[PDB]
Amino acid sequence: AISKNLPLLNNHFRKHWQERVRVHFDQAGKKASRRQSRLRKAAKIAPRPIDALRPVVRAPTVKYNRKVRAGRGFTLAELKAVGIAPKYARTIGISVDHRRQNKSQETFDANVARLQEYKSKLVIFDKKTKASEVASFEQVDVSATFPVEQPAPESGLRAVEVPEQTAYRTLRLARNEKKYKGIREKRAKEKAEAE
Amino acid sequence: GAYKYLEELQRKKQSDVMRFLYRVRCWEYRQKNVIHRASRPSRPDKARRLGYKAKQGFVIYRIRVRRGGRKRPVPKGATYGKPTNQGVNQLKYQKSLRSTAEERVGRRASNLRVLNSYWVNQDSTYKYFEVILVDPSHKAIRRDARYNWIVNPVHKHREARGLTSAGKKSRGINKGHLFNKTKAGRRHTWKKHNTLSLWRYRS
Amino acid sequence: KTWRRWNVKVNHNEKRYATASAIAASAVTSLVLARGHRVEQVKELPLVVSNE
Amino acid sequence: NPVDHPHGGGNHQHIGKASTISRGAVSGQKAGLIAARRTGLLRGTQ
Amino acid sequence: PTRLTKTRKHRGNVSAGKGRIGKHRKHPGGRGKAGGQHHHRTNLDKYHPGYFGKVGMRYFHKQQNHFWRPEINLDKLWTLVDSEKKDEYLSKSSASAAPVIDTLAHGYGKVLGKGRLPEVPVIVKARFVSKLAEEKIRAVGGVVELVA
Amino acid sequence: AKSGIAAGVNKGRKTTAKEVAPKISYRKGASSQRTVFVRSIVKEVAGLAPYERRLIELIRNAGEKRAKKLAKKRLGTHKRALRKVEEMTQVIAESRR
RNA sequence: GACCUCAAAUCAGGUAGGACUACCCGCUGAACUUAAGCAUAUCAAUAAGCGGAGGAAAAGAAACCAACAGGGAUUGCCUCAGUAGCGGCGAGUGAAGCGGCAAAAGCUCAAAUUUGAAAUCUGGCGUCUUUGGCGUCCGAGUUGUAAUUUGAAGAAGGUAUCU
RNA sequence: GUGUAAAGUUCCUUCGACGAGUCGAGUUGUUUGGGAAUGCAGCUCUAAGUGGGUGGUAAAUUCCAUCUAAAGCUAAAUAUUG
RNA sequence: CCAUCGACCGAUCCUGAUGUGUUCGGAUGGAUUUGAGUAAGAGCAUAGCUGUUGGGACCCGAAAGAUGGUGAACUAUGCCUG
RNA sequence: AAGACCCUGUUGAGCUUGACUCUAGUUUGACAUUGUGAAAAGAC
Ligand SMILES: CN[C@@H]1[C@@H](O)[C@@H](O[C@@H]2[C@@H](O)[C@H](O[C@H]3O[C@H]([C@@H](C)O)[C@@H](O)[C@H](O)[C@H]3N)[C@@H](N)C[C@H]2N)OC[C@]1(C)O
Ligand SMILES: CN[C@@H]1[C@@H](O)[C@@H](O[C@@H]2[C@@H](O)[C@H](O[C@H]3O[C@H]([C@@H](C)O)[C@@H](O)[C@H](O)[C@H]3N)[C@@H](N)C[C@H]2N)OC[C@]1(C)O
Ligand SMILES: [NH3+]CCC[NH2+]CCCC[NH2+]CCC[NH3+]
Repeated sequence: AISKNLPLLNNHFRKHWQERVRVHFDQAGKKASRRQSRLRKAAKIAPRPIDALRPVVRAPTVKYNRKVRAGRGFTLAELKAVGIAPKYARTIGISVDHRRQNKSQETFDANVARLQEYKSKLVIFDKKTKASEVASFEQVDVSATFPVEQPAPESGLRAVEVPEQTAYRTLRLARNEKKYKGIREKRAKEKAEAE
Repeated sequence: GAYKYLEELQRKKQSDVMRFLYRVRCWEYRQKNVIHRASRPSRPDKARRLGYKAKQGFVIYRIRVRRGGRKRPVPKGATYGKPTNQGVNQLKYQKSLRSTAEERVGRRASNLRVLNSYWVNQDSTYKYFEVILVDPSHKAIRRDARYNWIVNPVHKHREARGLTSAGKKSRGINKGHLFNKTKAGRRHTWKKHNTLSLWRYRS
Repeated sequence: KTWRRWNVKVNHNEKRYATASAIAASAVTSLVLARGHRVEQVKELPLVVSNE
Repeated sequence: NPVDHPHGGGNHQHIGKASTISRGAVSGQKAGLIAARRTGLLRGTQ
Repeated sequence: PTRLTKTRKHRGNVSAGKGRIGKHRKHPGGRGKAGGQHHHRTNLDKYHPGYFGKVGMRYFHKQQNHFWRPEINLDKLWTLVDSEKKDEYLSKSSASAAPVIDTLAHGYGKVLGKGRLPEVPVIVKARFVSKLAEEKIRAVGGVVELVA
Repeated sequence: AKSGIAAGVNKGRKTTAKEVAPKISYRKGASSQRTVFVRSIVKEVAGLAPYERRLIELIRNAGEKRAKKLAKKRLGTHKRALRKVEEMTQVIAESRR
C-alpha cells in the first residue's frame, strides 16, 4: 500500500464518483449559442445599448485595495449629484445600487464624472424624433465606450526628502504602540485614580 | 387600529387574561375533529400578517398534531446494523410540527393552495395550528393581481415541497456563513461539490 | 468511457512555430514534389497570382 | 432446542438456571415460575 | 499510445511480468495509506518523517488575504522603472529629481534587501520594508516612503 | 482619519471623508409615540407574568444578585436579565409614588 | 324577525386524485466496502422506500460579505483549494470570503380614519361588439373589501415654478 | 383625450406604525469543515425597542462595524441515461 | 562538479547601547545548537515510456451483510362447511 | 464431488454466557399537561 519515496497523495475517489462526471463536450456549442443569443438580444432593442452603465468601485480586502473594478450600480447620492431620480435612471440605461454607500470623496467623484460623461453622450428619443434620426445611430458598446480605468501609479521624477526616523523604525514603533495600547491606558487610569 | 393592540396582547401569553383564553380554547379545539374547518381566524391580526384577506376564496382550517419526537418505526426496536444506528428513542423528525399541520391540511383540501400557517394553542399532547388556504379556481383570486401568482402550477402543493415559511425554515434557506451547506439547497450543493468537472482541454 | 481524453493542448508559440515552418516549406520545390503535388510545370515557387 | 425456549438444549434435559423469573424480566424470558415468592411443596397452613 | 506499452511485449509470457511466485493479487498490504504505523512504518519513518502527530496551534476561519504581502528584493527593484526611460534615469537622477517606484501598485507588499542597487538615488514607496533594505536605499541617496 | 501607513493602530490609507446621510433602516430600534401608547395600555390589560411577579418580590427583599440569577435562567442571557431587572425596579418605584 | 355555530341536497358552478423518469424540491434511510482485525469513523448525509413540481426546478433583491481606500439580490463556470478546518488527529475527509468571467431586473404585503359617505368583490338575471363590456338584484364584507405606504423609504401639512 | 385629474422632481416643518410560543437560552438527537457546539428538529424556559441578529475560542466589562429576522413574488446565465 | 574552513537570512540560548507610555525598546558582541535557506535565478507548459495511489482497476471465483418485494396450489397448526 | 475429517485465513454463520459495546420494553425522579379552596408545620 505504501512504498518507495513518493509524495503522499490525496485522491478523493472513494464515493460513487463515476455517477457524477460532467464532461463539457458542449463547450463550443454553448459558445456558439451564447453568441447567437447576444446577437438576437442586441437586434431586439437596437440602437439602445445592451449593457447598462456601471459604476467604478474599489475592490475590498488589503490584497485588492490597489485595484478598481466595475460595481453593481450607482449610489443614490451619486445619482442625486447629477440630478437623476433612481426610478428614472433605470429607464435610460443606468444601473442603480441602493446598498452601496459613499463614505469617501474619490469614488464619489469618479462615478459622478462617469454619469456626466454618459449623460453628455445620451440622446433620448421621443414621439417627435423621426425614423431617419433613429437610423443615424449605431448600437454602442457601453462597457467599451466607458471603460474602467486603473489610476496610473506615480512615476517620473521628484525630490528626495529623508526624514530623520527610518521607515523601519516607524513601522516597529507603530506595531509596538498598537500591541501595548490596551495595557498602557489601563496603567494610566489606575495610576491616576490612586492620585 | 385594533390590530396593533391585538399584536401586543398576543405577546403576553402568560398574563391571566391570555392564560384563561388559552385554557378555554384548547379544551374547545380538543373536543372537535383533528382536522376541522374554522369559520374565521381566531387571530385575525396574525392571519393578516401572513397574507390572509377577508375575501371569498380564503379559507382557514384548524388541526392538532401530536407532540414529541419520532420513534423509529422498526419492529421490536431492532435496526439490524452498526451500533451508531441502533437508536430508536430520542430521535427527531427533521420537519417541524407546523409543516406537518400544513401538509395534512393540504392533503384534506386538495383543491386549494396552502398559503401560510400559525400557532394557536398547545397542551402536553398536541400543538394546535391554523392554516391559511387560497382557492386557485375562485374568480375573486384569479382576478386579483396581488394573489394571481399562486394560480400558476409551479405552486402546486408548495407545502409538500418545503416552500412555505415553515418549510424554508426547516430546509435552512437563509443567507450567510451559518447556512453554507443549505443556502442553495443541501442536496444540490452536495452534488455540485461532489461532481468531477472535466473540460475538453484538461488543464 | 466518455471521459477519455479526446482533445490535446499545444503551446500556442510552438503551434505558431510549426505554422511558420510549414509556410517556409511551401517555397521549397523539392518538398512540394515529394509531398506529391504536380508542380513540375510551374516556373518558380512561391507561386503568386494577381489580385484579379 | 435453545432457539425455541430458554429451557432448550443441553446433553441432558435440565433447566440449567433458576426457573424463578423476575417480574421485571422481558417477553421471551418469562418462562417458568414468574415472580415466585417461594417454591417447593407447600407444608403447613398459609 | 497502447502500441508502445510493455503490455504488448508481455503477450505470450504467462505471468505478464508479475512473477510466478508472488502472483499479482488484489491488495496485499492494504489499501491506500493503511498500516502507516504498523507494517509500513519502515517506509513512513524513512521517507516521510513528521507524518504522525500535531504541531502548533489551530486558526479557525483563516483568511489568506490578510497575509498577502509579495516580496521584492533590491536587486530586482529597477525592473519596475519604465523600460524606455531606465537608461536616462540611471544617468540623470539626483537628489532633486529621483525616480519614484510604487511597489504596491506593481503588486508587492514588502521590499527586502538582497542584492545591490545602482549608485543612483531612488524614491521607494512600500507598505513594509526590511531594516537592511531601507539602509541600502538610503546609502545610495534614496528614501523609503511608507504607504498603506 | 487613517494613519496612512500599513501597521499600527488606525492603519490604512487616508481618503477625503464624505458625510453619509443615515439610512432609514438604521432607525429600526427606535420607539414611537404610537407604540409606547399601545404598550402601556396592553400592560394595564395584561398584567405581569408569573416569573415577573416572582421577580418583584426578590427585588423588594433587596435580592438584586438573587433576582438577577433568576432573570438569567428565565430569559436566557445575562444581557436580557439586566434589562428585565431594571424594568421591574421601575415597576416598583412607580407603585409607591 | 335577526345573529353565531353547525348540518343536508343527484342543489348552481368548479376543483383534486392517476401516468412518465433524465434533470428538480423535500422526507426517510442501509449494508457490502475502507480502516490490511474492529465498534467511532468510512462507504454516505449514497442505494432502496415515501411525498411533491416544471420546462426547467430551486434560489433570489441581505437580520449578506467583510475589517478594505471597502463590496452589494440569486445562480453557474474558473480560481480559492485538496487549502482553513474536521478526523480511534488513523484510514480518511473538506467548505467560505475575496479575484476573473457567463447572465443580469427588480419588487409586494402586514402594521395608518375613506369616515364628507365599502370608494371593493363572487354569483344570478337581462343584454352586447363575448379570454370580456354594460345594467340590475341578492350575497360577501366593518371580526375590514378598495385607493394610499414598504424602510432604497414614506406620510400629513406647506413649496418653486417646473416636467 | 371628461387630464380644474394621475404622476414626478426640489426645498421647509412635524412625524415615521416595520411580522412572538417568535427571537433568544438550556438540553436531547441528528448533521456540518464549523472546532466550550454549523444547520435542523423535539422538550423546558421565554424576550425587547436604538431594540434585535451577526462579527468562526467559552465568560463578564466597554466600545466599534454591519445589516434589519420571525410575511410574500420574480426572467436570464445552471441541470437534464425521460 | 567534489572535499574542506568561513561569511549572510530565519528559529533557539546568552549579552544588553543611545533611549523610555519604567516596561517597553534591542544598538553591539558571543554560542560542540537548529532550517525542506543565501552565496550572478531555472522554471512554466505540452507530449511519451516506466513507476505510484484512489477508482469494478489484469480476468473469473466466496461463505456473508443490507433494502424493497412475492409465496400456506406442498407442508405445519387453528377455525368453518362437507 | 474444487475432502464434509484436520490445519490455515486477521473468511463466516447457528447457538450460549458473569465477554466488549448497545437496545425494544419496563421501572424510578423531575419538568410540562395543571386549575380552585382550607389547615398544620416549617423560611425569608
Ligand atoms: C553560531 N556559531 C556558528 C556555527 O553555528 C556555524 O554556523 C552555521 C553554519 O555552519 C551553517 O551552514 C552550514 O549549513 C548550510 C546549509 C544549511 O545549507 C551550508 O550551506 C553551509 O555550507 C554549512 N556550513 C548555517 N546554516 C548556520 C550557521 N549558524 O559556524 C560556526 C560558528 C561561527 O561558530
Ligand atoms: C564561486 N563562489 C561560490 C558560490 O558559487 C557558492 O558556491 C556554492 C557552494 O557553496 C555550494 O556548496 C555548499 O553547499 C553544499 C550543500 C549540499 O549544502 C555543502 O555540502 C557544501 O559544503 C557547501 N560549500 C555548492 N553546492 C554550489 C556552489 N555554487 O558559495 C561559495 C562561493 C565560494 O562563494
Ligand atoms: N455523511 C456522513 C454522515 C455522518 N456525519 C458524521 C460526519 C461529521 C462527524 N462529526 C465530526 C466531529 C464533530 N464536529
